[PDB]
Amino acid sequence: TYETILVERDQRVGIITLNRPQALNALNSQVMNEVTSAATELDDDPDIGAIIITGSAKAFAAGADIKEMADLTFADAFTADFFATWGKLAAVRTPTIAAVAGYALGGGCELAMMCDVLIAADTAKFGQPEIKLGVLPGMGGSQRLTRAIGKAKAMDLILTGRTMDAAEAERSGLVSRVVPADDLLTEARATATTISQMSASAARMAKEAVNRAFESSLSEGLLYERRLFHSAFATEDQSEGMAAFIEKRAPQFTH
Amino acid sequence: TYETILVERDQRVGIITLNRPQALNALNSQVMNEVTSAATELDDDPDIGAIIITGSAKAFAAGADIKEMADLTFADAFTADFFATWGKLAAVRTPTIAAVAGYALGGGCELAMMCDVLIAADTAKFGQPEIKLGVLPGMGGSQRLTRAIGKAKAMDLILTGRTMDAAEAERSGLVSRVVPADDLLTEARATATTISQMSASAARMAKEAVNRAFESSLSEGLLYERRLFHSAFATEDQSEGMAAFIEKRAPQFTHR
Amino acid sequence: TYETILVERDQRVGIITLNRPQALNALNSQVMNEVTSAATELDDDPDIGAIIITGSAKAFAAGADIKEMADLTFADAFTADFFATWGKLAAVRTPTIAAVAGYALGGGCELAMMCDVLIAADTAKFGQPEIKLGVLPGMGGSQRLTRAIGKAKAMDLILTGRTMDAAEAERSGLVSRVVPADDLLTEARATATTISQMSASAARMAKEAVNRAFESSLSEGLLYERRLFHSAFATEDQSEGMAAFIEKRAPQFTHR
Amino acid sequence: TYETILVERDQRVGIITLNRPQALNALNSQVMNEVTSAATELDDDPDIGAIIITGSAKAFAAGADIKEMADLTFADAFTADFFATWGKLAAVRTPTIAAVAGYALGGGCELAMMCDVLIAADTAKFGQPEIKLGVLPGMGGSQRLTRAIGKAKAMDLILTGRTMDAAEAERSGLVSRVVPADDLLTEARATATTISQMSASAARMAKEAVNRAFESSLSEGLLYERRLFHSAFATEDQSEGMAAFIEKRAPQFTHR
Amino acid sequence: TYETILVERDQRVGIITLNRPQALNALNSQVMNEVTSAATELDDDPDIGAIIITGSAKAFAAGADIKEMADLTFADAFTADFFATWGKLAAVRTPTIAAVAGYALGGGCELAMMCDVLIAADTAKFGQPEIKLGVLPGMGGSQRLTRAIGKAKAMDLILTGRTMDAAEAERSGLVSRVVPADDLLTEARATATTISQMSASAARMAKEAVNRAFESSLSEGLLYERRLFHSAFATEDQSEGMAAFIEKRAPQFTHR
Amino acid sequence: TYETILVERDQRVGIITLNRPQALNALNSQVMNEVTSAATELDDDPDIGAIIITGSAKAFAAGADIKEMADLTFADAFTADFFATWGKLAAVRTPTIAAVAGYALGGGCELAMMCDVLIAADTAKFGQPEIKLGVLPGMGGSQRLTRAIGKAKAMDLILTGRTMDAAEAERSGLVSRVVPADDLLTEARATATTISQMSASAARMAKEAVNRAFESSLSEGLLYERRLFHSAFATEDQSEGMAAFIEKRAPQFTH
Ligand SMILES: [Ca+2]
Ligand SMILES: [Ca+2]
Ligand SMILES: [Ca+2]
Ligand SMILES: [Ca+2]
Ligand SMILES: [Ca+2]
Ligand SMILES: [Ca+2]
Repeated sequence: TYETILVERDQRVGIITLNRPQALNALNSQVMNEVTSAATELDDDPDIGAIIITGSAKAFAAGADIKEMADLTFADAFTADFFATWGKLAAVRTPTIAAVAGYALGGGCELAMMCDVLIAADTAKFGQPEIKLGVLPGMGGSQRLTRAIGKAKAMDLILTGRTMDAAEAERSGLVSRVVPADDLLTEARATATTISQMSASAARMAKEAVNRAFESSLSEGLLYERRLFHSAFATEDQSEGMAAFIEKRAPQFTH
Repeated sequence: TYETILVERDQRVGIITLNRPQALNALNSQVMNEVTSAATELDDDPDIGAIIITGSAKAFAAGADIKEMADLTFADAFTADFFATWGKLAAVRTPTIAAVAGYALGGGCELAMMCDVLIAADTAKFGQPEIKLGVLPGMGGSQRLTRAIGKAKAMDLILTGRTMDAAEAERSGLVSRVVPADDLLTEARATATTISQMSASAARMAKEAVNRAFESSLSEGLLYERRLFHSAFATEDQSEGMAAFIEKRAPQFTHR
Repeated sequence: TYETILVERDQRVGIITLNRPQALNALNSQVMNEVTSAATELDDDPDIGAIIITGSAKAFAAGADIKEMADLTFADAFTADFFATWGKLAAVRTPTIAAVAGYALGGGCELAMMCDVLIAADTAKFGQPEIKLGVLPGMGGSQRLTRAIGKAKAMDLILTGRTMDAAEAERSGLVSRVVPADDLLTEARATATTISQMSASAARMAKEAVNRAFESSLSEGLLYERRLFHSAFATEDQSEGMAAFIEKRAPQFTHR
Repeated sequence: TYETILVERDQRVGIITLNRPQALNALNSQVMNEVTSAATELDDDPDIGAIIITGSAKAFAAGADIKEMADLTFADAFTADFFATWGKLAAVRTPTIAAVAGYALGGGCELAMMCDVLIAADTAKFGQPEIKLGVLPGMGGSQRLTRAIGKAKAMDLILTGRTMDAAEAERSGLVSRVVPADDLLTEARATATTISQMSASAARMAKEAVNRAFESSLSEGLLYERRLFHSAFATEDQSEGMAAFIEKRAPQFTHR
Repeated sequence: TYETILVERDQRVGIITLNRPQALNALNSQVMNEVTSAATELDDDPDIGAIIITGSAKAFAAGADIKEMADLTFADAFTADFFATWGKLAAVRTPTIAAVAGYALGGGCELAMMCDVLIAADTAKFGQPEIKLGVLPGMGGSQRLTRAIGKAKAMDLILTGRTMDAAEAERSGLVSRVVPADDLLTEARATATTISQMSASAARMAKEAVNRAFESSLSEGLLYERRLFHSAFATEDQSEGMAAFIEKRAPQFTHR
Repeated sequence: TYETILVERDQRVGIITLNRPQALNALNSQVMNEVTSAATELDDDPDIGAIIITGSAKAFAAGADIKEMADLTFADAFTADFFATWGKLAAVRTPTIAAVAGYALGGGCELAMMCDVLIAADTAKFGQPEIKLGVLPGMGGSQRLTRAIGKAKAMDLILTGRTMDAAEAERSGLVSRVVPADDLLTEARATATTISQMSASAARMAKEAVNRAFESSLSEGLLYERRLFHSAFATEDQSEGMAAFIEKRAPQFTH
């Protein structure tokens, strides 16, 4: 029973769909709490190996509920640690896939960037326009956008509020793949299926290793990866993976 | 009255134009001192919300004055802290826009990369060729180029001295937008106007937050941004910006 | 005498060619030891200024031998520090160029990423497919890929095992330049020649500076580069390089 | 209802007392879940301004239960992320004080180090002896000990398993203050009272700033602190605190 | 002619003496501007090799002028970048020595910590008490105190406002040496003289290298130091220093 | 056959003793090469679990051979990467113990700081005096001294060249323990014996974890430690360690 989202399970794939169509899936505190609660529940479910987050064909998530912020003081925001709960999504250990159609603006752009894989429809429009409302990004946009697309384009988007289409996003580093709008959900599901049929521990360790690339020097990331790599050979799925390859068959991992 | 640059102010936009046409705007010590002095002055002017740096249609800046460096010893360079003063431009709090036409080579490329936004003419040509003079980049090119375009291309440019055209620069991460050469100054001024009409507080905070992305772990950058975002709720412009949006009217920012 | 590679010297260019056609140039512990040994020997040779690593037209390197990995436990892997020796290649001070044709998959992709410059044939195919075997990258793939092409694409490649063609690799940050397959070795030799004819001191310093971009804050990288730049003024090649420019002649470098 | 701890509230001070005398307050998964749950609940209570964690006169906490650790494999440890939940204690925003009497060994030493302030009885004994069981620190001991007392002493403690008495701990960086054993709880309550009667906003900001000192370069830490300091001028307690000082009266804080 | 400080030069030693005796040398905006201006001027003087900052026998500096802060909004503080100018003292390349007698509280403690060497009178009293005024440290105390004395003691000082005497400061990491109060200025001048008679290049490099220890990983700091050390071999003072040692004579440094 | 050092093995302890008594064990290129070669050989020997480095009662190592540096140009030093080979000592995976009596000055101070554990005789005198020779530390002193004893004291030592006695070094963070001069070698051997009788892999992992505390943020060090911790339970020695404790006997690790 969620009020702002829909959750479905199909095999080892969980799908969270934002469900505020009249508001173009704009994020509010309720969406934050529901999305993070569902994602965390899915993350702890051993029968789920990949999580998709998506919106509608018109909008993945177009901005935020401004009435919830308009009257905040610094003290209000600091005491609430406003938006901190979104960190629960980045903390999810299972691979997450943002399937982005139409508007992914402000908080919606930031939500997409929090996921590991980002599959965009050719209709995807990305932006961080809230400078127009007298504030800066507050859900990590200044950090993740910049790391994805570089300073020049991040500054342009964040200081002007201009939109970036799917093609620009794909050649700039923001998205994994662009697909036709009509195929977005099919393609996202296909990718989620592939990832969910990997070893759960291997896919988690791989994700963890990639995430280290933003948290330390290359020298420390290399050491971390190697130690993780060594540990993957303390697992049963590695031996099954190698058997399947030799026998030219599909692996049957126990996760 | 500067010797090597021209400075103009219109509304909330300041424009610094490199002006050594006899040398295709090659950078020297005087250009460094004047550009930084002018940018710092504009930064402290409350009636300026954006700063453009640009050169000519032939060259943003084509390298450096080599005679100023040819005879230097290590002691000379270390004592002078040669090039350190360019750090004053990075320290400017107001958003800066590089409008790059023609050659942006060596120091010129590094100057363009110091700015926040980079709008390039389709004529723009970028490079870091001073390996051919027996030195490496000294104005941050090895750091900013690599972060913008990745190791493989940065190494290629820096070790071979090859130029990169505007199309390659744009798909590689170095430039914000490419526009036709005839429209460069018009487009740059339009972008600067847009930025200068934003809340000065919000724009300063947004720029500062973006800059943190290169200075610490993602985890620390995220905390910094969130706290700066919380601070924004103590500003008049946060209240007015959101009120104006809710009330379907134009915001009247006061820059506080 | 090497069993798995060939080593050639042409003027100031060394070329290491992977030579296991029976295994599509799959890497193993022997290839690791031989490549790193050869590269280190070339690195210490004052008559070499650039090093090319390459495979065949069909494969740069298609992966790693499975046999070796299934054989050991964790305490054994930890005690052997399996794959750590590849770090010797990153420690090479002389510029390195990967000339990649055909498959560069898994360890092969990782090897190419260890080099400074990466020139790809239009036939090149990159990827990290070993997740399909329940096996993680152990040669820096999770680190260098992510830093080259960004999180979204790196997560996609590493979690799904999909390949990336040359055009995508070029527009994403992974490769320096794409050239026709028939021209790969010619183009790589030309690039290596160009780099090897630069000042050895300037090239080494430039490479070292670029590498700093992944190891510290931008602020520290800028300081490191500026100080290395200052040191360059103690070198003969700085003096000659700049004198030659001013006097309109070809520089005559001594690599000092 | 807790099984392994007691929780008390006295004005603005919360006190969590480890209560497993039969095991010298050895930590286990149940103690981890209960301590973190209690601390989080206290952290979210606006009527609490400081949190004390303490054990008995004989032991703060003598280690961790061996039973739980021998029970699992690696894939199980990784899937459970064994000990990760202790991170909730580090995430507490309200100031925390460890009042340590007697044994604080292994996980017990690590728990004390997670707190902001550490007041030690003269009877306190610290150490990381689990290397003797072939077991590594898993609660941050290799990180916090080293940062507190330096490499030489941390390597000594962690590799040999030797204990460190209160005097050595105080002169080495591990503890805030040493007091007589009979006075520990009185002194800890007095310190907690003092902290809890400060502005809740100022105390939280100060703690957060100090914590930054271990997460980034000094340059970034200085910037973070200065900006948090700037934000403090949006708080009522800054206004009242400074007004009270100027008017020579006791400040009357509202924790806003 | 400064208002809040006195400046004296003798041989290669400059001395800045805080001079607000009516306020026990409490820091205000004017002190910040004058101290930084004077230090920057001394830094650029080739006949100065060391800079002392000191106050009176009663107080190095006892806090700050609170009236200047009491009425500030966040916007006021952010726009002013309140306290940022103190960064100019950290940017001084010449070695700085704080000679601390009596109270060094709040900003005064932070000022002492900005210097390279800290010589304390046995009368010295350190603290960071502005939590009692509803704010946290704003001049780097949360960063430098914590790095000097460790988390437990820094948290204790900053959250309670308690003072730390010279003995505790010296065994905790905050001060270089403690001397009798009557000998403080004599000892500070002797230390400054010793430092000022070293090669100015070598002393600048040594200080810069030490400062890197707080800005990056150990691995990066080690590379930086080694490269700066290599650069030293381009200096006349390296040649003369080592020649003088080998030849059993006094070095004649030229500061290049 | 070494010219400047002596190497002995006793059970699982290797001992490297600097042997240039007429020069107060001053470091030169030969000592660097011999010490690093012996340490690396000992590190690869499965019958060695701890390595001691020591000098004489008068001097652990008093400075360096200045004639080897006096005539160097920047180009010479950069081309040689002068002193880089000392990095081989820090790269040793087995625990290293510096047993320091008398002078440990300049390079000798730096050599002591490169080791993991530092046991000092009460006669130990530490210093970094080479500012007097117109250079700064070149073997990591500016990095390791500062991290050990704090800025104020590191700056004092490095800018003035003053010496620091054993008592000051011990209360400042530089040394693990101070013992009487007559007991230095006995105490160092005792400590080395203790460490060498731990599980080889556990002692290596513990050392590795501690070393991370200087290479990244606390958040990243904590993650690294936990993953390492999890991996220690993929080893046989852990189970033996726990059996021995329960049975109140000495463990018999297989390393
Ligand atoms: Ca791109
Ligand atoms: Ca507000
Ligand atoms: Ca020169
Ligand atoms: Ca106020
Ligand atoms: Ca101490
Ligand atoms: Ca020389």
